[PDB]
Amino acid sequence: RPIEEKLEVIPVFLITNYNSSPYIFQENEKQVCYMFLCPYDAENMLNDMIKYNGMKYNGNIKIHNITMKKAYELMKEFLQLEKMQNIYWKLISSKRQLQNALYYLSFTKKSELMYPVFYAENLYIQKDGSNIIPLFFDLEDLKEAIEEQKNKALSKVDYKIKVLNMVDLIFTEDHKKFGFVPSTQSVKYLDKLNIGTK
Repeated sequence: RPIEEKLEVIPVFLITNYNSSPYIFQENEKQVCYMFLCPYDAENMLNDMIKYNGMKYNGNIKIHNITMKKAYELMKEFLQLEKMQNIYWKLISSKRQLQNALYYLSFTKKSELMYPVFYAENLYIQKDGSNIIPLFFDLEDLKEAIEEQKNKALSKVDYKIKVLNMVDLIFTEDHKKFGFVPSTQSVKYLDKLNIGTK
C-alpha cells in the first residue's frame, strides 16, 4: 500500500458553509484555510466564529471531514501552482497532543515540534501480512495499547515512549515499517457528522 493510501484512514476536519466550502482567512498576506487533525479543535474555531460574528456565521457553518491523503494532496499541490491568489492549506495538529508531546522533547528538541505522532519501542502490530510499528496520533491510544500488552506479557518490558514528526515519516527512505493509528476520537467523531445529518 502506497503512503497516499496509508494517510487515507486519517480524518481531517474543516469548517465550511452548507455547500461544504471552507472559510478563507487573510494571513498577511496570503489566503489561508485551516485543517484540523482533531475535530474538537475545529469545533472550537467554529464556536469562536459564532461567538465573535454570529450574524455572519449562525446557521451557516458546520464541520466537514476529509482525509490526510486529500490534505497532503492539497499542501503539495500548493507548492506546485506556487511556481506556475492561491490558498495556503494549514494543517493543525491536535492541540492536546502537541502538549502531550512536549513532555518527551528536550528543551531544544521541542523547538521544532511540528506534527507529533507517538510510538513505543517494543510494541508491534500485524499488518498484511508482516508486522509493523504502530504510530499513534493520540498518546492515550498508545498508552492504551501498551497496557493491553503488559497485561498479557510473560516478561517485564520497558515501553520507551518516543515522539516523531509525521511529516518526516512521509518521506522516509522506507516507511513500510510503520503503521498509522488515527485518533480513535477523530474516527468516532465521523459517526456524529453522518448520524447527525438530515
